[PDB]
Amino acid sequence: DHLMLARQLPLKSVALILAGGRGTRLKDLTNKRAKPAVHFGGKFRIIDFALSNCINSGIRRMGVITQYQSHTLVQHIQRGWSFFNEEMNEFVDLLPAQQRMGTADAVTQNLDIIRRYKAEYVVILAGDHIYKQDYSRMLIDHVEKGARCTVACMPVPIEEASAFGVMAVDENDKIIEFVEKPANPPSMPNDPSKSLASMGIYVFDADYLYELLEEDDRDENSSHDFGKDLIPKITEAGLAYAHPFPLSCVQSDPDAEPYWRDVGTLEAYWKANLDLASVVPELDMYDRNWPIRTYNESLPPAKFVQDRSGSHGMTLNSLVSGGCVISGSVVVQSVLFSRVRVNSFCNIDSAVLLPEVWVGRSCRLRRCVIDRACVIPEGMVIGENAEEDARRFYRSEEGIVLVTREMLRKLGHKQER
Amino acid sequence: LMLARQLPLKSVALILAGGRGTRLKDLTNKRAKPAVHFGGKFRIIDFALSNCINSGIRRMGVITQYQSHTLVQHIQRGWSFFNEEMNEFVDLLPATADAVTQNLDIIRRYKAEYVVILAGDHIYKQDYSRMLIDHVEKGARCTVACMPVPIEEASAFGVMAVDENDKIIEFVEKPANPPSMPNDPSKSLASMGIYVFDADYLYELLEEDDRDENSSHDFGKDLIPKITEAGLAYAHPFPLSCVQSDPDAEPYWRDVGTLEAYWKANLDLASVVPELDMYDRNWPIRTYNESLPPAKFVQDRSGSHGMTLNSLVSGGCVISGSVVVQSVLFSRVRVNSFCNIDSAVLLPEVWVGRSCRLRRCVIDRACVIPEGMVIGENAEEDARRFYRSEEGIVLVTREMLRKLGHKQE
Amino acid sequence: RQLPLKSVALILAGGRGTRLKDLTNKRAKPAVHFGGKFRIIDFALSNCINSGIRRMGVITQYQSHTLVQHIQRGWSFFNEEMNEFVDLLPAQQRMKGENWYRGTADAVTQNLDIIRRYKAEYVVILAGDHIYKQDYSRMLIDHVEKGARCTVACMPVPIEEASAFGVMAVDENDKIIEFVEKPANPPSMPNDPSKSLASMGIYVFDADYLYELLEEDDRDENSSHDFGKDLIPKITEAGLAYAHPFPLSCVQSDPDAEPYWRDVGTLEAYWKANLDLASVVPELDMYDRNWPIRTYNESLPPAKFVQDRSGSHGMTLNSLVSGGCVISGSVVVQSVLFSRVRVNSFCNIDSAVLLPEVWVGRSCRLRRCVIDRACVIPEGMVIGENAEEDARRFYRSEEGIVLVTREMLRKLGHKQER
Amino acid sequence: RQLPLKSVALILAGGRGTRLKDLTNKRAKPAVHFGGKFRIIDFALSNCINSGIRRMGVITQYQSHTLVQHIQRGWSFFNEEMNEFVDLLPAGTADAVTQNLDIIRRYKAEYVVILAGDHIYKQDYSRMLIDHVEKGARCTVACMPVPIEEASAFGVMAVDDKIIEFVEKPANPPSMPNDPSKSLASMGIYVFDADYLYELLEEDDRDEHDFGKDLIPKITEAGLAYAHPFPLSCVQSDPDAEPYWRDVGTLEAYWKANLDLASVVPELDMYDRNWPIRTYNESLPPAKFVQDRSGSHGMTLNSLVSGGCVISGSVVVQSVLFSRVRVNSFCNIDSAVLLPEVWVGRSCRLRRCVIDRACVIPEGMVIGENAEEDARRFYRSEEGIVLVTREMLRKLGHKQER
Ligand SMILES: O=P(O)(O)OC[C@H]1O[C@](O)(COP(=O)(O)O)[C@@H](O)[C@@H]1O
Repeated sequence: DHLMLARQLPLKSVALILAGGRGTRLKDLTNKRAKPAVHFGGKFRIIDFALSNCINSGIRRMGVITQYQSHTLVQHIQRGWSFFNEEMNEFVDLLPAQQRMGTADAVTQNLDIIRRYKAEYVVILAGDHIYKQDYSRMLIDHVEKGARCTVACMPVPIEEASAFGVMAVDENDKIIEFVEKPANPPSMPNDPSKSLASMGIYVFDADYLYELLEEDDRDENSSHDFGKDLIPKITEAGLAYAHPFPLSCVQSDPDAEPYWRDVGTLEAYWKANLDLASVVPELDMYDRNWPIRTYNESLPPAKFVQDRSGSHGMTLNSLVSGGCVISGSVVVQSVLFSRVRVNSFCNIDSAVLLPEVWVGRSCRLRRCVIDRACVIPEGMVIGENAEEDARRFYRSEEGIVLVTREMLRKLGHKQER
Repeated sequence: LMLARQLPLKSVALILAGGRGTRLKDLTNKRAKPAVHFGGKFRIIDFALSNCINSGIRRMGVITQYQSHTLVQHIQRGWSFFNEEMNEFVDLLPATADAVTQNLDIIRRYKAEYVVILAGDHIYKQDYSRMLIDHVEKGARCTVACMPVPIEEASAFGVMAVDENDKIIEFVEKPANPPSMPNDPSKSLASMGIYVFDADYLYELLEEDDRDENSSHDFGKDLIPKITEAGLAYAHPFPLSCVQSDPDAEPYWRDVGTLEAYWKANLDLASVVPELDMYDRNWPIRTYNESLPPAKFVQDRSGSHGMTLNSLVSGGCVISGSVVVQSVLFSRVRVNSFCNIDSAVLLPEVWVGRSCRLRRCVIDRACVIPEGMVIGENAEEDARRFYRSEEGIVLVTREMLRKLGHKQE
Repeated sequence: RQLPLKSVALILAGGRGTRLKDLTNKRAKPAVHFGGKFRIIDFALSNCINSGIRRMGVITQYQSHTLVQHIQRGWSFFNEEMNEFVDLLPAQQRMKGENWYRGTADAVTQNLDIIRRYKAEYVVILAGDHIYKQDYSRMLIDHVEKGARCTVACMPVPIEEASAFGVMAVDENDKIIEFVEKPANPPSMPNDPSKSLASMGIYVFDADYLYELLEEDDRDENSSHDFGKDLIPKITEAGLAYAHPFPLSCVQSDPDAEPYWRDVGTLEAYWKANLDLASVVPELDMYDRNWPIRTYNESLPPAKFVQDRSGSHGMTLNSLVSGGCVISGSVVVQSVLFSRVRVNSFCNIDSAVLLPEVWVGRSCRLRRCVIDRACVIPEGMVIGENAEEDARRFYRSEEGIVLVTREMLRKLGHKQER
Repeated sequence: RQLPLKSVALILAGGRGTRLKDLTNKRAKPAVHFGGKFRIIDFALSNCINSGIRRMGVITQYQSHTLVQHIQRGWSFFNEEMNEFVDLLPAGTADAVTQNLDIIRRYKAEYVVILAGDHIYKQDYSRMLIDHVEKGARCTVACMPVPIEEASAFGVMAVDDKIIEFVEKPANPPSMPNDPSKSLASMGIYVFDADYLYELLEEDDRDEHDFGKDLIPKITEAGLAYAHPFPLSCVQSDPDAEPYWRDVGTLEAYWKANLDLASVVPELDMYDRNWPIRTYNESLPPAKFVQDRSGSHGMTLNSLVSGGCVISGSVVVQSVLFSRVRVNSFCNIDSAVLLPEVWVGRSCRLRRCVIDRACVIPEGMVIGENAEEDARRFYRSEEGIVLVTREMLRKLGHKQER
């Protein structure tokens, strides 16, 4: 009755989505947004993936914990994720938390409300990552292994493993050693090029988690963080187990590598968006069997019109969302979000244009990210002069330019934000 | 303006959505005409419904008799967002005047003071609240929206002649020899199939019509002449309530009766300055919004780019290079490499094989065009394989292609 | 989990309910009011939701306006992009003869093109005119484990009532050996002569197998195109049909109790099933938060109890009073009052079912009756005390249960204008 | 009609409701239960819907979870593509609006309607909008005569229908010139020209912050403020009656307003289909009345019994029972307000009291008969109204879990 254990498991589970992430490494992109509220994929926000994974996994009871610049995130939840009939034991609960002087503390603050859920299993999720996963499969593995805490894990390049918690496991996926964000990451025994990293995705026995949080709240030596404090304590007790991500990762092509993006840097964010514009994207957004939902506005179809000279337009490996109006121009390796306006004689290459961007005539944009509702003045060139770009806007080490409404205003260009 | 707001609140809109739309040929064989796709992501009935919402009339009765499911499903998915305790609803009333008479018990329980009769198979923007005001101020029992139409096309409408101040003196339904307006012999004053009724008066009229005698049970053929003869019918000029961004332009209203007119009306939205404004936030048209992916443009098999000239590309589409000119592509349309698409309307889920050329045509839903097919260049070959109109517009359907040998599985 | 996800529920909601007399004159039986605030179809639909089956096709035929409107109001909250929906599937009355009506299977066959596009692996066939709680996910598991092509939910019923159902006989392996539809002399169970093993009209099908079966049945000129009369015997003869004991999946708080299932076939049974909820210990538990029954919820005011005209109290004994009701004193005993029921002063209401919006005039006495929706009872009327007078004015069942409708009251000269 | 379409309603729902004592412990005042199945904020929200204003911004600041949850479950049915929404805007009263000025500007509204979310009343805001435009005012303030002995709690004004003088919460309230027994009071309901309000808030933010204490006097001095008599827009079935408006400030007033709905002719009409009040509607079972342990019937006199309730015989008089309230056998309940999920043990007597949500009253407890004993165990107001809370009962040794 693995199908019975399957169904009965999400029904006794509650998902807690940590959506307080500041996303500091994203620079001005998160100055007035929480990282889970960051735009992605032309019409989505990052938090939509964790929420959609819960729905598709059979977990219809969700608690979204927020802490940093929460308005746009709350509004998004209100407009796209408030379709539930709570009498049927399904809901998306907004659980605000206050900054106190870690991730476990935000859950501890809302512990009274979470206890009233009367859940047997608690699924802890990071709401600022992009991935597809069937949490019901992880729940089964958690129960079959008899674990008190199950941590989703995945091999990552060792040069990037210092940003994660790194672990070493048993013959029966039991965690033996755990270190949080090591400067010198231990490598996997079968492969020195990779480290076994924690994905920030946990399954907990509910009663055990409550006791653990109560003890952690009373501990004066703790930073009240899941990775830095709780997971090592559970590992030392021998009650923590690991869950290989390929067991539950949802992907159309089974021969491909498991998709998971933390979207930590501006370059990684720019890279992840343009992946969807490529011929064969690593992330499949056309899968009807694991759909990602979001707030769907009644935008008009993407409109392509002749330029002022009556000439046509060209498009190469690009995404154009609804409500856009493009006058001829050249759009290459770019992702245009909703209601983006591109005027005549423009050249847009390897660019990410967030919703409501207005691009003036005769502009050239290369290897850049244009923030929401930016009004680009006629003739502006971006991505061709490294020194001039760094003066006017933010320019990353890799050469990716970020443009913001405040930046354009300081330059004297009028803008309606 | 106080009269304005309190007027739609005491009003109920009845939308006749049983239209067969036979003049659209195979396009309406498996759909009712109000369920016909339009504008890349809409159905025709969305305009009448949106006009009601934007006019303050939130109580609607949609009468459906023909090709019900796809229309009913559309209402379910996109027009079932109401809280009926707040006196707002869209009521599915399975069953022109007879269709209203059949549901007279349910309609009476609405307890409406005014009844707005609408045709659900026309494309237009109108503020019904303005027509309601004109109906009350004129003291009329029945008010008929009217508009001048070319006299050579007036035989398809109910033609009227008005008194000094917009009364109804003479009315004839679909005359073979249409009377010309006295102020202009070039155009006849035509009825738009849009009526405002005093509710109690309409109920009595329908009761009488049911009991006698040899009537066609039709609004235009039977009811309107009877009201005109009684002297209780008045006319409402459409420009008084027509909603349009440019006030200097002509009033927009399309009955979408023939394949050519349907093909023409869709491509208007792809032009630089469309006659129909679908970007007006002050009079929005709502519909069922799926979570389609952004329109995707990819290089063709040869790594070459694609070209687009005055075209609409809906969500979920994937276009590999190719040339798209003066065309409207509906949802989930797949266009493969080396294609040339010109002045074409491609309904949802159309799959266009490689190296195809489509010109001046309408491709029906989910058609699988085989590799290399050419349409719109050989008149005799087009007429053999598919339907070809007198004006040269080609309609392609999955059954036509199946009889042609290439399967659509 | 993966089992309900690959399933689609088809709810047959075209039931005439002729044995309910005027109660189904202007509505289909699945649209019949029940429990003070519900309609009968709400149970099958809620069972689907609670079982994890969020893809539903409601097949409607007879008097469907109020049923469709109910679906529109209370069961149109789905995000279809997430593979969840309640689909309205109208079906037309077709006849295989001069007086030969096509049956339940034909209604599904008519919508076979739409149902195929669901791309379901399993099809759950449900009757939308019965009142019960069942976890279909458990039945799906039993269907797969038994390797069956068709699984039929079954339950022992009193043999004197078994002529209304299909009656079966099974293996120790649980395969159906014999099946007879609506026998006038129902075969008794081997372990018990007082009971017959009855079919509950609830089936689980392998989707591809069902499609083939319906295609063949559509081309068969000797078939009445009915699940019970035609398909089930054919599957039984082929040896591909198995039985599912209802207690395996029946949802009930008290495990020591008997499985609850009511077909609500007659006026007396309908009256009886409603009053059960008013008793001290109802057989049907409507207070279970773990298997809730949802319906169209209107923002009714709380039930209002006011003094009568003489300023006296009101008295209530084992009764249900729904929202929007206003009761002026009076005595209400063993009764169920639906939404917006108005009971005026000096009334005595005993063992009565009052459907929504009923207006009871002053000094009325109602006993052992069912009052249809929006009836306006005139001042001083007495019902349920004079058998012959009751039968003259209204409908009176063999057991003495009276049914009152607005049309009956109008023929008597009592205005119903509201 | 075109006036509400260019309008956006901002509902101030941060009220702490201090004068309600433990009733607002762990609750915002707009989230306080009322009418058996409603919360106080439902009236302002329903008024907006029925007035044609379908764009609403709810500003919340104090103990906001239960209020936010209520908005999520009962007021999240909007299709925002059609320019209709209820937005949660976490944040003096003017500062809360100023903090969210960026989001509010993006609404692109022409008129802003400012509402207090902790009052109970029925009003057609569209009529006030018309009066605002016809008078050519920049700010319109809804006003109503109140008894002068209670006028110190309101902003008091005088008018020529243009503002003249204003004073926020005066200890010595000026009486109306035509009648010394009353004072013309502000109802905390304003209509603003949107662009003008934004400029005013910008200036106020830079001035080294309550609508009544700061902004309204400044607008009055400028001569740009006008008054709107409440009877012009108040919605009421009986036109001969007095305009209904309750601030529900004290425990006694809260207890009084609830019991009004239980009377034979309530001052507040909740049966008007033309101006309905919506709320979160759970699929509760019908109110259940069963025989008591002795097989005896139950008695009810002028009382409201909400869904999910189960009453075992007992006598319920002049009381309002909220959802899922259990009353066991042999109980006597008189002039009492029982909030949701209250469990009343057998043989209890409750009189002139308010029982907070989910209280578990132990068998035999008597409340409302001994003043000194009531004041020792619970809170007792000056008028003799008793408030019972789960914490109070647990301090006395009576277990509440459940
Ligand atoms: O009786 P029905 O078929 O349910 O319909 C309601 C009928 O009763 C009426 O109230 C008429 O009743 P009376 O004229 O006898 O008072 C109308 O609403 C309508 O004709």
